[PDB]
Amino acid sequence: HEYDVGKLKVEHPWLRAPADGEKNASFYAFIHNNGDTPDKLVAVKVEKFGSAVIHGDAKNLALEAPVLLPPKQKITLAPGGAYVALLDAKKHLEVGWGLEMTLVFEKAGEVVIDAAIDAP
Ligand SMILES: [Cu+2]
Repeated sequence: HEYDVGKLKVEHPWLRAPADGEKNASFYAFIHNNGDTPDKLVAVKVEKFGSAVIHGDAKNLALEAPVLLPPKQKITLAPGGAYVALLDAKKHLEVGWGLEMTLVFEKAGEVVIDAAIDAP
């Protein structure tokens, strides 16, 4: 599944459900900038988590930094690379359901998505 906003496409947003005992999750997606002007993923809003921290600099995965989206390029958020940390889960996440999230882009603005929840 995929979502479009402006000239951006967010393809198969997904995450691995927290392991039993853990309250944190890692959010992943394949983001395309199909436009001629740059953009940035600057925030993520999720009701089921206390906060969301964008780790968009693949060279330094401990830094809180937006995901830069240069024109005409595909940026992948994936395990072992850039990702969004979802911190302080409020209820248990059901594998097979979606996690409803709002992505906030600097120029293209907000888009409401459903992330596919995988087993731990
Ligand atoms: Cu999908």
